[PDB]
Amino acid sequence: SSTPDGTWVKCRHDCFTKYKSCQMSDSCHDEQSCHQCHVKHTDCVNTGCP
Repeated sequence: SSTPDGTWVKCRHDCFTKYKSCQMSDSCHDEQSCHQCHVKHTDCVNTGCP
């Protein structure tokens, strides 16, 4: 029972904004296409903050 980190989460948020930005992109036309944004976030997070 402890917090994960504080800077590592900044990555989650960093890629999150990039993800939200992806959802704001017109690439979010399909659910899968928007899912890719989430998946990119997942990979972004996996790489930026595994």
